[PDB]
Amino acid sequence: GAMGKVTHSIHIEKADTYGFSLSSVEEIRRLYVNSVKETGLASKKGLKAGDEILEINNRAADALNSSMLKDFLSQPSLGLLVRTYPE
Amino acid sequence: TKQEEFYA
Ligand SMILES: *S(=O)(=O)c1cccc2c(N(C)C)cccc12
Ligand SMILES: [Cl-]
Ligand SMILES: [Cl-]
Ligand code: NA
Repeated sequence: GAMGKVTHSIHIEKADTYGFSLSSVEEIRRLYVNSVKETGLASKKGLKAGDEILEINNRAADALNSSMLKDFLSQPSLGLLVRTYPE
Repeated sequence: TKQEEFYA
């Protein structure tokens, strides 16, 4: 594989969790997947650790508050667009 | 610099 950008559109639905952790970072704020629970709902959808979250529920990552972010991760349904790297 | 970690 090479250096072209590949992105992956994911929809997850559910007491239950989605089963991934996500780090908020700056350097340029960014949202990265740290880990994905083996056998969890995000894993069956092909979410991978190190994916970068670009959009959540049709909103750009940059434009997301800790507040929209808390609210989005708590809802029963979750739409993500992620950048995914070759393996 | 890590600001927050969410366990979703
Ligand atoms: S910070 O300078 O420690 C920093 C900057 C960018 C990303 C970071 C990560 N990501 C999970 C890659 C972890 C810890 C610090 C950090
Ligand atoms: Cl390379
Ligand atoms: Cl894990
Ligand atoms: Na590369």
